[PDB]
Amino acid sequence: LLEPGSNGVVRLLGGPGTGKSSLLVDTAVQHILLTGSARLRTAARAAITARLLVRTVHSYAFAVLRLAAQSAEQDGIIRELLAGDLEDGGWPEQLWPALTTAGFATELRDLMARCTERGVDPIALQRLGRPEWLAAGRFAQAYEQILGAAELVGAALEALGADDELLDTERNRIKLLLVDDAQHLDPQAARLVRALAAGTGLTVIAGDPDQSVLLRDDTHPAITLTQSYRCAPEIASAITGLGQRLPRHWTGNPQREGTVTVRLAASTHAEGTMIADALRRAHLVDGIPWSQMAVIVRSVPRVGTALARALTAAGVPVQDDVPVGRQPAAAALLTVLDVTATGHLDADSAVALLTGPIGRVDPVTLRQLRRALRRADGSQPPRDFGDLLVDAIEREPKGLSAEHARTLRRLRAVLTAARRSDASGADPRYTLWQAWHASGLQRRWLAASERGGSVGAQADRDLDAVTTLFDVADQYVLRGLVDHVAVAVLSVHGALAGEWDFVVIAGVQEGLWPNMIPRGGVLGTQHLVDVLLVAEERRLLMAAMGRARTRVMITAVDLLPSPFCAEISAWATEPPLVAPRVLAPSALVGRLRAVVCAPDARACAAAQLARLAAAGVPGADPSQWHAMTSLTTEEPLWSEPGHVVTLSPSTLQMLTDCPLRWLLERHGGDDGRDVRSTVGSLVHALVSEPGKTESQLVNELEKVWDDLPYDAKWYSDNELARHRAMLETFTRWREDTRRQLTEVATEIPVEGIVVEPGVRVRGRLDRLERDEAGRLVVVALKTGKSPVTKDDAQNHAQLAMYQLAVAAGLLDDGDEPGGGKLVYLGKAGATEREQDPLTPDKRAEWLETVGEAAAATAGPRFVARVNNGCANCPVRSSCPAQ
Amino acid sequence: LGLFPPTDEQAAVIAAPPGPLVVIAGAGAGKTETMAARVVWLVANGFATPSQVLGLTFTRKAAGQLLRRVRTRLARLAGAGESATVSTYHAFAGTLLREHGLLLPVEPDTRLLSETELWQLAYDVVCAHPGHLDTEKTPAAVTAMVLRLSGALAEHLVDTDQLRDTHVELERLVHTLPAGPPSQWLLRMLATQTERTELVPLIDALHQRMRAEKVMDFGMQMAAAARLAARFPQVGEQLRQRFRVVLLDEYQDTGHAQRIALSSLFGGGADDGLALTAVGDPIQSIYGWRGASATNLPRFTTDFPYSDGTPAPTLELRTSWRNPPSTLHVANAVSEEARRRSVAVRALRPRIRCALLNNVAAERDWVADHLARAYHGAAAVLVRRNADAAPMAEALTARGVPVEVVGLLAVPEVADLVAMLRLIADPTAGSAVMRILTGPRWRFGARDIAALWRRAVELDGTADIVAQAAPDADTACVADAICDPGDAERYSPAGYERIVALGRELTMLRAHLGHPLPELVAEVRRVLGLDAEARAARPVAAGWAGTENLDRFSDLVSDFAGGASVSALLAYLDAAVEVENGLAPAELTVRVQILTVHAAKGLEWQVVAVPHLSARVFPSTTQARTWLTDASDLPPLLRGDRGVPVLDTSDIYDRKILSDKISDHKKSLDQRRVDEERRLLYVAITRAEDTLLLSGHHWGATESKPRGPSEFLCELKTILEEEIEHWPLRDQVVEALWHVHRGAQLVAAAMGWAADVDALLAERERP
DNA sequence: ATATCCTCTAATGCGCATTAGAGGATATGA
Ligand SMILES: Nc1ncnc2c1ncn2[C@@H]1O[C@H](COP(=O)(O)OP(=O)(O)NP(=O)(O)O)[C@@H](O)[C@H]1O
Ligand SMILES: Nc1ncnc2c1ncn2[C@@H]1O[C@H](COP(=O)(O)OP(=O)(O)NP(=O)(O)O)[C@@H](O)[C@H]1O
Ligand code: SF4
Repeated sequence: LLEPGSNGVVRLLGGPGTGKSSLLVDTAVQHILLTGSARLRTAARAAITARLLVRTVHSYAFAVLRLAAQSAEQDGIIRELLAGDLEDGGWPEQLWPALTTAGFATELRDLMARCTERGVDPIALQRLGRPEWLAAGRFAQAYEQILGAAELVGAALEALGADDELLDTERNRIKLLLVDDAQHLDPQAARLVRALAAGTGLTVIAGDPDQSVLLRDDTHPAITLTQSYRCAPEIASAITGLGQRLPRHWTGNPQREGTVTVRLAASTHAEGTMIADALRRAHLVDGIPWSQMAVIVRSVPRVGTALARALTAAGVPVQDDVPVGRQPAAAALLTVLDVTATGHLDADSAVALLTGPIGRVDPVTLRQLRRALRRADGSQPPRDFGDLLVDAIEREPKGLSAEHARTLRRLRAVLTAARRSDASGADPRYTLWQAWHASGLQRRWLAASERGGSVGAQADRDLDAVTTLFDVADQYVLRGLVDHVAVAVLSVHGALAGEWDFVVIAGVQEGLWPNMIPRGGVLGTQHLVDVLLVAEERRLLMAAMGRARTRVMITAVDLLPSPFCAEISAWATEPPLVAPRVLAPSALVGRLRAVVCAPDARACAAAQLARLAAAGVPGADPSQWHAMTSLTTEEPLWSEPGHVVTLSPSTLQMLTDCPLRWLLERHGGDDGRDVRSTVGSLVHALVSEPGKTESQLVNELEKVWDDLPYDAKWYSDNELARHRAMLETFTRWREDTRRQLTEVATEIPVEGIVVEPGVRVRGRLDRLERDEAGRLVVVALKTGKSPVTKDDAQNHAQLAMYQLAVAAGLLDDGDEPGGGKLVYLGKAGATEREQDPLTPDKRAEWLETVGEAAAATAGPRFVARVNNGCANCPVRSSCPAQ
Repeated sequence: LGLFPPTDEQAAVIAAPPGPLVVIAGAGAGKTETMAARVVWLVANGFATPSQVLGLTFTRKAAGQLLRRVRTRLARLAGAGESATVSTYHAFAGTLLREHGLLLPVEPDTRLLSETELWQLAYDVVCAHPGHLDTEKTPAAVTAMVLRLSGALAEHLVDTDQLRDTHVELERLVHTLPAGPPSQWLLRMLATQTERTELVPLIDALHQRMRAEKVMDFGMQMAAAARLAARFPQVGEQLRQRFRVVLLDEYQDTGHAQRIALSSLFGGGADDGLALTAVGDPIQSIYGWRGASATNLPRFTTDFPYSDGTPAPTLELRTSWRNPPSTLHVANAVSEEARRRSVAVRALRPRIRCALLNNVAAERDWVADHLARAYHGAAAVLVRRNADAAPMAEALTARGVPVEVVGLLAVPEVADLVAMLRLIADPTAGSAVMRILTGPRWRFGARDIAALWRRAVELDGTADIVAQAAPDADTACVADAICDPGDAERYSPAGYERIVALGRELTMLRAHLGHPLPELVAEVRRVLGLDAEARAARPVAAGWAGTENLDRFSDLVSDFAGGASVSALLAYLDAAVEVENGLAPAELTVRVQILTVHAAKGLEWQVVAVPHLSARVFPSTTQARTWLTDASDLPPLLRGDRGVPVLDTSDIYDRKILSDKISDHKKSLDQRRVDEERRLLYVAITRAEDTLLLSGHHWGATESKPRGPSEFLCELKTILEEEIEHWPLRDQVVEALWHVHRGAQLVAAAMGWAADVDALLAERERP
């Protein structure tokens, strides 16, 4: 039936992988076509050339349409039509609110497309009337009066049958018709093929009716095939066992030995781990190469996104998303182009260049560059870093430059090339390429992509993005240019052109694979499709299983195993795993260490760890364990005899509370300075002035309040109105007590010695005043809102150190104990908490407390007592007492 | 069919004719047991196809267990003589929105926001508000009010319009009315009422921004679904055709937005052929502040009618199954006050150790001893405050009982990944350096920390003060002394090599900052010792699982960047810490349970103890505020289900009368919360199956004066007496001072795991 | 060398507003 001398229509039927394409190519060669996919046609042409018109259905339709002459655009068109068809007053009067939405356009486009596929005229749709379909048909008929890839076959067929001479000429020009794909062909393509196969030669319609021209119901002789050539007998047995439930007999290759297995997890992580375990063991132990395994899942976004991430961590390669503009590497040149178009360097457009790939500096190098630049322009108020950056780029600062000169020189070269090349040539030929050549970002990745799997990956992706940007710029022909801009896990539908020794069918849960998710809508598209399913998904499972020839691994979790799993288990060749083993080199070391350091097999594990450590394998040697490290110093902070330590009065209530808090709050360990701190310091500075009136203080505060890092600019006015009242209440307090005390000094520096380890008090007294008795009270203005209690303010460590200094000289006065005061600006007047003067009895106790506190900062091994202030300290993650 | 013999009372519910049905009587009378056994009676006998069954439960665990029970019963019945659809309420609302999202104009592609992302969006909207708030609060403190008002509104379907006339008609009673004998206190209430209408524009702009970004919330999905159900009768007439039997479990705690969405599709008086069953009791309704619906048990007999005005039938089904006597007497006497307040139940008929210790330590010892003597010689504890859960394990672990207690970012293996990622991003976070410098890796001593700080400071009017606090101000951090250690004479010789190594490692890692976000956190974890030391710290009995949460963190990071790692993923994590209290513990595989009372609804255990029953802790009278003290409280005049009495405000002619009305209104609203607490105690008691433990303490932990036991203990003591005869706080302060070694010797002396090791060696040594 | 807070409650001095201190800053689906 397949000879050079032959006529009529013949077909070969049945069998997945049997060799339909091989038979077709053999018949084509012996007698001296169609493929159905732009990638499959390349393979067919390669096979034909190796043995010695490879087109597709849509390509053939386009070719015949072109001979007869002798997707965002359609979405935009329908969106514009919908936007126009809302001001005018035939929708069912309930779809008006949804017309402007972007979800209605896609549904309408899909309905139009499926109407086009089955060969339906707009008048035919208007004959179905359900006014939604009538309105859709009217919309379609209006759209026609206003081509795409969905109606190409229909348009080509419509152009045929009228000339009555082109069809005969084309038929006479074809001697062999080899469709090679008839199981899934649109009815328009089917009738086009039938018309093209009226008389010639031939006209092989092979296809595969088991998995949904025509095959099931037709005349002409048919050929039956039964030997699979690409499936083990066990796999075929499982497939047929599933098939004996469907509303079909074929044997596999006896020369193959196969295995179909079903696995169940206890969690999603367990499934994602045993899949990688099986893949790793298959690649390493069995020895099959990569690209022969594949993971098949119902939907990549639903499951495959997490599966790929959990699988690449185990060392199994994945062959594998963002726009061109959104890529920082491509946007690096876009920023340069924008700067060239504007002609002036901005402030926030320089940090991006200093941080992006053109010139790369880590944040610490940013701090070093900022410090080295601010050392040139020694203004008392430091200038903003962005302001100095542009000046440094333009004019070279001679004050200091050691290693930052190279980066600025490179940026100079790039900018001075781009800004001059645009004053002549066009954008794509003089802006992007000149900038790329001027930048050194071509000789680095070229010698850097060779080595390193981490830096090399970024280099490759960045180079691909740069090439794509260059291609887009070429297709765009300066302001307008900137304005314009391995194991492969894949879906079931993409799992139809693979050999795939090992196939892992992932995500076969009862909630997703038999899709109980309804497929209804507002337009009733599915009702139109059906008028004009478990058994449906079983065919998909069958097709996915049939791609594997050696091993099938059906993975699910127990999130519940579908009845398909129970059905498969009947023809398979244990409690669900909860701790699945891996072959990862970083998991063997972990398990071996966990078993060695446990409260027989220990010698074996130690031998394995020794053999691992003898060849690298980080984490194996005993010296590389974290628990085996040693303290760096273990020596006291100070040890010389006669040493004197300095205690500021503000950090004495913190040393008597938690010495570790003192050690780590100073010496770095405070994660920053809040705005409240600088506002309080500013108010203290304003109050400290001795010769300014209230209006002057308020004006000074208002003139500098603008430069404060307040988000919520409705709050930067509430704070100003509150601190104006703070200044006002300070002034009222000062005027209220003028007749009872009298100031002697303000912000007076306290410094001296109180014990001979010696203790050296140092501090800045906010306000020092004197009474009618000649004493010296001490005042510490505070801008907080919640005052301390009296029984606590009488034990305040800050004041009790200040009036401790005034005893035994120090502040150069009568050296009387005085008293103690604590004024809370903010919360009849400012609330004042008092403290009695240091009596000789209590002075000894306070000296003892100071001495005991000064001895807790001596050596290593600081104490960490739990306080009521543990909720506010930054050193909590490193605190043993938690 | 191989299970329980259904009781006579349960028989009527099991084989009731098609139509609406109510089941009552509460605490073990077989409610969920007559759900799968009623599905099978409506499947095997006939009247339905098991693809037409819909069941709804509050928590997803209950949905899963009901699905498993139903499928098992159906499979067993398949051998004697197409699967159901079981989902939670909110999941069904999401499905309904996806199917018919274009009728009511909401895009079906709408994303759903978490708590952290919602807080971030609300914070940005609040901080980007051009105007004058005239409030004494702060941003991130009025965001916690906007996010609560916008939840209450969407829960009661108020749409922000009626909120603008709340203070009016009420401020006139304090100004126009004459005194009978300002009060300086009603003005605080008025300043509170004038806050809802002040912050209405904020919750309007927030909704506008959420609409403009095609995202919504958990609390807006139900509102949208309910509006769709009420406005359009064409959706119910299709679901009623698809589904013929509908089961509503735990109907006592369903909210107002879920009450008019389940009464418009099913049982609006439309179809009498739809077998609709609702179960639940009016006594275990404990939430009151989340669903905020104390109704829906009485509003069922007139809410799902017979399509002819006949009220739907309610079946008593009274029998105590999961409660042994002498623990049911306490349950039925502690909630005997509900004979007037919430009358919908009569009683249920049938088929203990109390202690009062003088301090918390003694009570902890007593409960631990009682739970250990039943373990060493041969269960759960219900703590109302979860902050109390962790404390009571040290007095119990010392007894030797295995301890199980039930923050992703506080795990010691993940907190070292958030740091060293904060140290990489901004070298000004000093709290992320003390965690690295003093961790098990490179244990720096105190002297070397001091030397590093000295090098850091060596590296370093009224306008110069404000010149600081800028985003580009220099603050003399400690992270730029590691990269310029200076001369190696100020540090110890063993502490300079580590500093140089840290500098080189950070320099290598910071260059990988332009790489995609998910490929950076997976590289830091490669450089650090994680994924190897995480497994080495796990007992052999666990198996191979050591990187569960350390991998779920990476999955969450990849989900977030579906990203900048500096502006985002570090503000995001700090927002999640304060908002979500750690993202998600990454639950174990799975001693005595620890869980809270609110998480112990509809379950059962053998030995259950409610440990802490003193005053102010279990009744929780603290931190409760009515609608006239805080803004975000939705006055009852415009709230659904109005229990929650409304003050008449139309019978007052003097200020004294208004003050009395306000005072008694506050007292009534407080008694409401007291009744809710009593319902909580009733829920806690009935989960016994066996002996029960009740305890209370005199002296707490941080009190100047002792607190007595609560009223619950003072009532239970009377109940048991008509009990173990167990009837200057403290100044002790805990302080901490700042196998592996034995097993390392075997490894040191050394120089089916053999196959794996040789295969890995072959793989590594094959270029 | 420099400060955590909002809120409800109890004493109190010239019945009601002002000041001070104690205790908690819950429970939480999808
Ligand atoms: N005579 C033959 N000798 C050797 N190998 C053969 C022979 N015929 C077919 N094959 C092999 O069988 C396979 C042909 O599969 P194929 O032609 O793709 O079947 P199929 O119908 O396309 N199944 P599908 O991939 O789902 O479309 C190839 O691996 C061929 O090498
Ligand atoms: N006919 C029966 N025979 C024996 N035990 C039963 C019977 N019916 C119910 N039970 C048991 O009584 C208890 C009732 O619990 P369950 O059936 O889960 O409903 P429930 O606990 O009452 N739900 P809820 O009332 O909301 O707390 C379970 O332990 C059942 O196993
Ligand atoms: S949490 Fe408490 S014990 Fe730990 S460092 Fe901070 S203050 Fe000290």
